[PDB]
Amino acid sequence: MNQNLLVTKRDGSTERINLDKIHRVLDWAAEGLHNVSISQVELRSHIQFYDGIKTSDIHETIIKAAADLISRDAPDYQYLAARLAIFHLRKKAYGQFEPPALYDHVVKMVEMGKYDNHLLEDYTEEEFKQMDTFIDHDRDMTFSYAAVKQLEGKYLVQNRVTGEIYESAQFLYILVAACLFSNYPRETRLQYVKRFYDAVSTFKISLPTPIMSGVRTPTRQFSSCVLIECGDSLDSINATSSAIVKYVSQRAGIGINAGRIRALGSPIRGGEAFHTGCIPFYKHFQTAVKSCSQGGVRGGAATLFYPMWHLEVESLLVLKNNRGVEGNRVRHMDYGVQINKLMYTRLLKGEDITLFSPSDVPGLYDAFFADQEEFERLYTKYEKDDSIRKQRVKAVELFSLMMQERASTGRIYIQNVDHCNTHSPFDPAIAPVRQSNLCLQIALPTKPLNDVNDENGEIALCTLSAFNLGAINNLDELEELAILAVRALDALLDYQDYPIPAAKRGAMGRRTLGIGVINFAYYLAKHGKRYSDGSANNLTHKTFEAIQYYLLKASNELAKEQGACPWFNETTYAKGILPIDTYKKDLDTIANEPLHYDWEALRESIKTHGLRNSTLSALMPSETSSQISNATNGIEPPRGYVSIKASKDGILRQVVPDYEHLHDAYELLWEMPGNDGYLQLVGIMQKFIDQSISANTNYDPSRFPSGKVPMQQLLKDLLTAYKFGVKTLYYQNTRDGA
Amino acid sequence: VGQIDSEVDTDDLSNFQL
Amino acid sequence: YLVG
Repeated sequence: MNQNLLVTKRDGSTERINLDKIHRVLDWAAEGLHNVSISQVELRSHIQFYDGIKTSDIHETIIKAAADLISRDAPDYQYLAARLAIFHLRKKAYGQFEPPALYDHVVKMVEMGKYDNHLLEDYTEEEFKQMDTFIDHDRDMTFSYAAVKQLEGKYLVQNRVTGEIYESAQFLYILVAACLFSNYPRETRLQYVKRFYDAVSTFKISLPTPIMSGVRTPTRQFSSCVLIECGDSLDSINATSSAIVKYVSQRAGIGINAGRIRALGSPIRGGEAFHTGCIPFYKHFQTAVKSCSQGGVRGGAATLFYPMWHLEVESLLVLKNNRGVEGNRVRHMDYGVQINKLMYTRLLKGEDITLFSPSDVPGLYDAFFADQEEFERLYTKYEKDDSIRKQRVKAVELFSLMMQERASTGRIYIQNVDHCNTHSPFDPAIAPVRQSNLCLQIALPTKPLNDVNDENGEIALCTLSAFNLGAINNLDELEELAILAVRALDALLDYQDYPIPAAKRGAMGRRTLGIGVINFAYYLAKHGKRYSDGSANNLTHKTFEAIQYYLLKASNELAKEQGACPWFNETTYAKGILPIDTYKKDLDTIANEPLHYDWEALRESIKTHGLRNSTLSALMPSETSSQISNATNGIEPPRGYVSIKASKDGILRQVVPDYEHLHDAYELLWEMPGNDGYLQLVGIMQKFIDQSISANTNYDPSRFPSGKVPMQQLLKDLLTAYKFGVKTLYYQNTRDGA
Repeated sequence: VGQIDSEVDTDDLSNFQL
Repeated sequence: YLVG
């Protein structure tokens, strides 16, 4: 009759229950939300309370309870859960809800070895006092549950043994800002810190996981993905392999070009035994890729590229097909088949495609990426020469084979190599694009290594970021954001460490960035457009012209200030060539939107002061980043309105943004009748994008007679992609509700 | 995953413009 | 500017 329920605290143990403290906290969290029942939450959680339960479990339970009510029809549960979680996480890090003063926090963290000591060297206590005035810890309340789960899961500084969380999102943002602009002149340094801080805490700019989890800590390893090109020599094979090992030990995604390795049967190049062909080496790269992963299979990913006409093409095309002899399969690596105009024309005219080992056709591989005229001339020339080892295949059989394997595994990608070079920032004769990265968005110059420390090699890197199309009000907010996006990334280039000499060379030489968007889908829904009808073509053209124009303007502004990238002379930009001058002509037939920007002024400003960065845009996919800002991923339409993630903490649900008002406005992935709509939008985006876009093809068997996708439809889509100048083609998804 | 019908028509393709 |  004093039947209490004793809560136990962090070794302060016993104490009576406080159901009113709890209600206040809930009540607080609910402030401003619609359709959430605090009683409902209390009911679900109080029933699992037991006599000596620790306070931490009360919080977990009330958090879970709130999160288990998230739904399409009560979407504010995400915020109620989020806020409870944020609250708990404050107490878990700081002992109170009120974050310590920035200076104090940073000092404490430097002594504990969690933050880089240079933070205190670079900024004065007065400077930290001021940054603290920029910080707004109430922005922690804008995250959705899924976001808090990601922050807590892989962004906030923590102890991964003990489980202790040491920081709050706002210190992350403020310090990422500080580190990235730490070398700025005292005159502008803190203005920049604040501007960026704002941008990233209000989700205008998104940043890669390695960056958000690390900049501010003592590491200097921030790579997401690297591109290595293998030469036809054991030395290069060795070096390529070494480089992969170093890079997967730092969690980097690998894009390997192994197209030049000579085919099986070719002559021994004085000691180098390539009698055995590519496969054996491919296997060797796969083991290198997986050298620092879990069983010898879990973690570590890579995509390997080779020309369609390589002599072992048919054996390469089925490397991930599970039904086959173990020695003739390299299953845990995706492939990128490289095609150009002539190959497709052979398909269209029902003619043959000649296979050839690169070793035997002098100048053919080079021409393949850099000059299509020349490629044609050497190709026909070598077809006729009977001295040259070769094989014929009917183009139809080859294309179907590749499309078949693309279809079943979903991981046989395409790269249109002519598009990559005729419509690129680089001069094909000096710095051609001959491969992509893991997720087929990056397109940059690479040179083969002769030894792991070869200083004349070149490895390209992923330097990324993104604009949230859902958090900007008008496209002119992109000028400010381009500034901050480009300036922070450019700083990062100098900040971080390079494991391999050839990777520093490419970064310092061309300072290449890949900035893209996220939240595209939601953006299209607020403007009442759709993917499949062609209704968003001019909007897309208006939006990607604004993204490209401002990125170039900010990079140009930056070159004026600090100088163009050392190798700016190898870009087409240097010769006064713009993305609007080399885009694929057929786009003119699917969008009339007129350029709204002074491209001619900028063309001259570029020719005269050059660019800080040789490439600025690239549209990547993005699950994590997107989730933190509650946004639809990169440019892809959502599968459905509520997406589900698994966890140790239960089921995490996240409702698409503003489902309340836009449910009928969204066009979910399987609602699109086919791919034409979307491929048109990717082509329009490709007009302005420096590198490439990770574009997917999607088929639903329900929509076809007998549930089988015709090879006709598959090829027609492939050609639709090539006709609107799509550079690459990534995943292919099959199914009708996920 | 992907179940396809491998029948292809070159005549149909023929007329396409790259 | 442009390097030199």
